[PDB]
Amino acid sequence: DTVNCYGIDGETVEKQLEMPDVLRVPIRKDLVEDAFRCVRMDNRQPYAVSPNAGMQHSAHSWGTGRAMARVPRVSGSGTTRSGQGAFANFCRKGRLAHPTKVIRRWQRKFNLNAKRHAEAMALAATAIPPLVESRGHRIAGVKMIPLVVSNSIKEIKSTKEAFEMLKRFGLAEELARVKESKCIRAGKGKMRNRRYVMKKGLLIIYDNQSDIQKAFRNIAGVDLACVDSLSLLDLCPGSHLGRLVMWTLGAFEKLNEIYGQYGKEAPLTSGYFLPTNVVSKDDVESLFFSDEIQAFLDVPNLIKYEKTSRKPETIESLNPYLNLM
Amino acid sequence: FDPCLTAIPATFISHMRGRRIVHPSHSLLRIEGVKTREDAKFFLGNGVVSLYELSGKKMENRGRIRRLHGNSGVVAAKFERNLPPNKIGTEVFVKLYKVEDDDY
Amino acid sequence: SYRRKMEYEERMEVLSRKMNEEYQARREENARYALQRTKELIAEYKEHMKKEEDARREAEARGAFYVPKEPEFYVVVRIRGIHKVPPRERKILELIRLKKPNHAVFVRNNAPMRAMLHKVRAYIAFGFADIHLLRTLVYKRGMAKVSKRPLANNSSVFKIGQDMRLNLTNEAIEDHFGGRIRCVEELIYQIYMGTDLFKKANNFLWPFTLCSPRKGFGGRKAKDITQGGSTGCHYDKIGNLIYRMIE
Amino acid sequence: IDTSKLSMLSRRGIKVIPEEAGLYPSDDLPAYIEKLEKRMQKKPRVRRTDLVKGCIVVVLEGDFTARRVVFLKQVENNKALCCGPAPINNVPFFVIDERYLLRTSTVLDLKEDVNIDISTVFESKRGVVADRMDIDANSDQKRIENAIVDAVSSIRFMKRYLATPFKMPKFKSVSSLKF
Amino acid sequence: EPYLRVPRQRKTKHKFNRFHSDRFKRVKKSWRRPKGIDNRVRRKLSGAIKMPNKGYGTDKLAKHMVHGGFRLVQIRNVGDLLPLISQNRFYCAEVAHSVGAKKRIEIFYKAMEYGIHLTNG
RNA sequence: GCAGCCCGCAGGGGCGGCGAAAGCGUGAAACCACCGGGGCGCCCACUUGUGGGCCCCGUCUUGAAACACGGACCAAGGAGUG
RNA sequence: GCGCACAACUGCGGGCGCCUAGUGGGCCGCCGCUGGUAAGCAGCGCCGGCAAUGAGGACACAACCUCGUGCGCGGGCAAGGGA
RNA sequence: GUGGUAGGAGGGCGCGCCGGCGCCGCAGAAGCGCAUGCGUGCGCAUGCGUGGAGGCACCCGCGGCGCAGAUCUUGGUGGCAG
Ligand SMILES: [Mg+2]
Ligand SMILES: [Mg+2]
Ligand SMILES: [Mg+2]
Ligand SMILES: [Mg+2]
Ligand SMILES: [Mg+2]
Ligand SMILES: [Mg+2]
Ligand SMILES: [Mg+2]
Ligand SMILES: [Mg+2]
Ligand SMILES: [Mg+2]
Ligand SMILES: [Mg+2]
Ligand SMILES: [Mg+2]
Ligand SMILES: [Mg+2]
Ligand SMILES: [Mg+2]
Ligand SMILES: [Mg+2]
Ligand SMILES: [Mg+2]
Ligand SMILES: [Mg+2]
Ligand SMILES: [Mg+2]
Ligand SMILES: [Mg+2]
Ligand SMILES: [Mg+2]
Ligand SMILES: [Mg+2]
Ligand SMILES: [Mg+2]
Ligand SMILES: [Mg+2]
Repeated sequence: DTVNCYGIDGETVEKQLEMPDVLRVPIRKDLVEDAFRCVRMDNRQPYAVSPNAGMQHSAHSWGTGRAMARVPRVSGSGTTRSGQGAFANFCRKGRLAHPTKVIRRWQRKFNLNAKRHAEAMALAATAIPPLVESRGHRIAGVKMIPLVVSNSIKEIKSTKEAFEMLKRFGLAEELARVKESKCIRAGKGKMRNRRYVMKKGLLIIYDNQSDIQKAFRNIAGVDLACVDSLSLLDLCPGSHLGRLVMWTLGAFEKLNEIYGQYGKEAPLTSGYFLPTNVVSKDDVESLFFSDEIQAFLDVPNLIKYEKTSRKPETIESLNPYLNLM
Repeated sequence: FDPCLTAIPATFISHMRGRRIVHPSHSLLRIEGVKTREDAKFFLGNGVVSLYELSGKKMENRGRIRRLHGNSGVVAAKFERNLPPNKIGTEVFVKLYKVEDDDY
Repeated sequence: SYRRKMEYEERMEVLSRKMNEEYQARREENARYALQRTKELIAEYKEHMKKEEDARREAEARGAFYVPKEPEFYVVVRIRGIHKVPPRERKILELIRLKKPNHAVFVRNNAPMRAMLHKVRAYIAFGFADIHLLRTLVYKRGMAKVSKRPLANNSSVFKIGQDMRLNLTNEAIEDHFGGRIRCVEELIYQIYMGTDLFKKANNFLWPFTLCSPRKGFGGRKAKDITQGGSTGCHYDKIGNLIYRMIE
Repeated sequence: IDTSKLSMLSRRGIKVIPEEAGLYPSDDLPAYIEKLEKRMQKKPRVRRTDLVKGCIVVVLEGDFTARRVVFLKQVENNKALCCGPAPINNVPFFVIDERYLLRTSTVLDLKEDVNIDISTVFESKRGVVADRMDIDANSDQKRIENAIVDAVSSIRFMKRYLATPFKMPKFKSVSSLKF
Repeated sequence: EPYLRVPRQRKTKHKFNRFHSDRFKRVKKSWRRPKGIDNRVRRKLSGAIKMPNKGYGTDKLAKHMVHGGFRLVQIRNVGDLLPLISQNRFYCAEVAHSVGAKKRIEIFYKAMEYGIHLTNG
């Protein structure tokens, strides 16, 4: 397992890198989902009703004896609001019972080491071409997955040349799928400054020595993320593993520094070790057919019996010896 | 073809029932001239037809005399479609051939 | 990889076909043996009954009175339903395996079992079956209480709490009694002559889920038969209920 | 690496309209239907041993349905060859179901072989009174008709018997229904 | 026309309307299990309507079958016809309601090419 | 997006007029007019009008059809949350 | 430590831990009672029930009798009956 | 093996919005009305009519998430009653 590093020509193999040990991590899909749930509510902004809402009356219960329910009635006279019910959640213009507060816990804590494992497993999902095409990316034209582009990516100044560069990497069908997928959102979210939805396309991971922010950010279907700070919102957007990721050579060679190699600490991340699985081999249910296990087994009972009957004519017919006396 | 040429008329007297609960899949018939239980054994398994008209169009609801009922020659019959309680008191015609419980 | 899965599945395919042909040839050889062993034991039933009649008529040839040894088992039918049963009587009907009415069992003719039958005698009809009632009850409504054995070569590992009610085949009998009994008549013989294998033979029989009797119980079935009911010691006339209950 | 546990649920294949329903029971439905249709497979019907060749019988449910005829031969699929002789009662050769023949006690003395070319004989079903085409070439049917016209001539009133349509006996008891 | 003829076999022609949905128009006919203390349907008294049970469930293999043996398939475009090409006899295809008449024309023509039975047309 | 013609003191009506249509979006239910069809309130059975089975729900209660209380109807709202 | 050894009958898997609800107005029958002239009264014991148990039979009828209860079909019955 | 109040548990149906992912819509979306079908059931899908611009499915995530009752709240409407 060695990956090619392509020029902006898109066909010439410049280097042949080994796969970083992050991209060989066996993926715990539950752990990446558990971390994505808490990471998604990091920018969760508070909402609440007004603390006065519904409570701005001098309302009192009229008591019993007036052939009316005991709910607080709006005081005064001469208006249509007068005498109407107030203060209750069942009342019109009443305070909602259990009003929403801003002291709600909007953010969720997740252990930093467990979040780092899920970032590692979401990174390994991008290195699996069955996963990347399973989440909707059109990766037929793409050379490798992981597609690594050289650090001469920073010499692209205009986004016309950047769109042409992604075109000769076989991402033309991928970008066109995202650009045409732009449609208006289907709910009341279109009122709340979330009018347009489009699909998630290519993610480009770069480092500070290959900064391609200006020339690439405007292409529809291209997200850019620095390698020093990978969120799960980019790596598995929508809790669905296998984001199509194009690497620069600077970001790809830093993966063995951010997460380290197997059995070793990470150099750039203090006190991080890549996760250890509970199994060694892949597809451990296939170990059942190994001859080490297969010799160990007792012989199972494969006798297929006839279905029993309870009716007295059939079970006399099974042992037809009643009439012999 | 008259039904009374070859078939013995029997009056649909009741469904098979308790004092209150009625099981309408089995219809009780009183065959004419049959007055005892052993006399009605001659008609066990015999086919029976109930002839009626729907919008002036003649229909035959066919059945089988399934079991005896009582000591007085009343027999229980099961038909293709259950007899309506409107037809209680009307006649159904008991055939002189045996039919089977599967094949009416 | 994918090879070792497929070479496993055709290895179990051969092993399934091989041991199923072996199981069928076991069934045919057992049924061929069973047809012999019924005729041998029925002759032993006739010889045992003829010896008692010859013992009885020789005693009345002299002045004497001969009653034989009373049978090694009772046949017990649950008459009353499961409602309104006090906790002692409800427990005894559980240990007799009589959990519904119109259920029938064999219990041993013991002194402890006779005291158990006496305490629930307002709920049961019990008596003495002869060999014809014994054989009719087992051949017409006889099922086996069989524990599942998941391994073919190891009959020692099995499941405790789950017992299947299956047909009383020869192979079910041959598996329970480890080759000692292998036919239905040979199971009757342990019931009839009360051998050491009685407790194993009787418990191997599932309780006889009989029908309610033809022509009814003929009255008020809950009271004793000494008062006109159907509930108590039907000393040797217990076949007058049970033969009507089988079909 | 098996991606099938790792991947998102792929809905591109087949969208069955109740999504609780599966794709299609391609495996289990043949075993279920073959068990089901054998369950409503009606029982094999007993061929009755009551009818003898040349026994006079009255058809109960057919095209003719009150006609004294004579019984010739039991045919396959539960049918029976009968001919109340067409000179006498204007009834052609036919096959009906075996059960619709009410058996009467009197038998004719017919010695001829009844293994006829049954392939084209008009079969009378139960309820339909469908107007069949008239009489045909009758290769062996003319011979065996004349043999039972020979048989009916020996017995005195038997010609009027087969001509007269059947009337129900006046019921007094089931002993009176002996025939 | 089906590959295997599945009988209908619904265990009742009952509908299980909600209790008192005949008497009150505020009580819609969608079934709610009645939970009152004296309620005659919950108590299963004779004369009350029946409540849905596990016992009324149709057979697992006969379930959600249309036109005898077929199973319904939602179709939104001509691409949905492509997985149904091999399995014509197992599925009756149904175009979704929101599909426009322009795309219903292209579905109708490709379905008779691939031999797929459309319940809409 | 009008007032041409006929009628009316008039409001207006009718033939028209504009417009893709709506004519101050959609237009549920309660309820009402007319027309058409049919006469159990429900469940079952079938050959649809018969038979059989069904008291009023909620609730508190040892016990509710209760001569216990709440409920005219309908829509919307409406109660274990932070 | 060595040696001996599976112990009436019948049935049958069993033991233990953790967390938590509802409940803490009961009523009725049987048998046995206490107070009371008695009570569809009041208070107990044992078991069963209702409450929360439909269905059948009791003319209807929380508790009586039969008897439990998925949805059907077929049979046989129970209590109770058969002008 | 199959009753079930208080009660506990499991699996689903449904609603607003979210991150995704498959799509649909002026050649007519949602909604609505009437039908048909599916479904033990919550409910779902379609047809026709209306409508005139959005919507659906699934996976996820958040929740002010499901009503016949509260002399409920608000609005509308009956009978009473010409
Ligand atoms: Mg407010
Ligand atoms: Mg919406
Ligand atoms: Mg409007
Ligand atoms: Mg209570
Ligand atoms: Mg009170
Ligand atoms: Mg009440
Ligand atoms: Mg009162
Ligand atoms: Mg009131
Ligand atoms: Mg609401
Ligand atoms: Mg009292
Ligand atoms: Mg009870
Ligand atoms: Mg009762
Ligand atoms: Mg009653
Ligand atoms: Mg009987
Ligand atoms: Mg239950
Ligand atoms: Mg509950
Ligand atoms: Mg929606
Ligand atoms: Mg939906
Ligand atoms: Mg709320
Ligand atoms: Mg409401
Ligand atoms: Mg309520
Ligand atoms: Mg008013």
